[PDB]
Amino acid sequence: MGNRAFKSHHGHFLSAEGEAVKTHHGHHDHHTHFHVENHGGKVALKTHCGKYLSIGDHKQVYLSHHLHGDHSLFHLEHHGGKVSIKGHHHHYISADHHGHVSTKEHHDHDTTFEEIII
Repeated sequence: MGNRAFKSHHGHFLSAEGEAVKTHHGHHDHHTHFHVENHGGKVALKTHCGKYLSIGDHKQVYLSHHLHGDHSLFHLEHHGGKVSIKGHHHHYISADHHGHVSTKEHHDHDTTFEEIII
């Protein structure tokens, strides 16, 4: 149940923007927020009209259309106070100061975020 963004530490949260994914605080404007919603045995990441978190390979990360499965639709779960998102190959999503957003096989904080709502 979410209609805003995911905090990846420090104070920035994955958000969408123009034709690409970015990380912002909260702030101005809008319109490229992000919605969590369930899908059968897992959960989906969906921006407002046609787009679901998607991962390519080689640390390349983007967003695809509607579909069923994992990789695109995801399995994401809470963590005490934080969150963790996971898709294919046993990787979780990552957001690292140094290498922006990608995914990692490990799982501790670097691949664990907050949940921000409205």
